[PDB]
Amino acid sequence: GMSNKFLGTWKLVSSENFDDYMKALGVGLATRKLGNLAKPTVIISKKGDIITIRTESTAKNTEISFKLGQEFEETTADNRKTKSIVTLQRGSLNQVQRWDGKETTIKRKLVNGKMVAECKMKGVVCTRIYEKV
Ligand SMILES: CCCCCCCCCCCCCCCC(=O)O
Ligand SMILES: [Cl-]
Repeated sequence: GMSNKFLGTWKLVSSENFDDYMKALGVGLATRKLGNLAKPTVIISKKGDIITIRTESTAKNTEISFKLGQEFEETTADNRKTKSIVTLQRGSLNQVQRWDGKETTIKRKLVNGKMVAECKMKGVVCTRIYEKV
């Protein structure tokens, strides 16, 4: 299952192309501003076979818990109600969210000790880099 090196508290240090990604998701302007300003903390933890990803920012927190490979209901930070599945592919922790026949992926991998998240909607790609605190 998931590498223990994912477990811990992660802080955003770099974001690329997040605004166009949020536009692809249908996010409104007020919320995009929040998203472009935020420098969230992402906390990855595991208990039994359940992984939890908790995101904290000044303006919004989110939290998901899941078993690898098992679909679950999710309410995203921009208030989409999705059905989501997290898988593991060659060390990459990959989240797919589906709603209304739409799909977006968030792939989280470790690179030189940093967590790199690739976000993709309709071919629009962003890259968000985190340092482990
Ligand atoms: C805490 C996020 C900031 C708040 C902005 C809310 C509107 C956009 C959120 C939708 C997708 C977020 C994907 C995050 C990927 C990551 O963990 O880097
Ligand atoms: Cl913040």
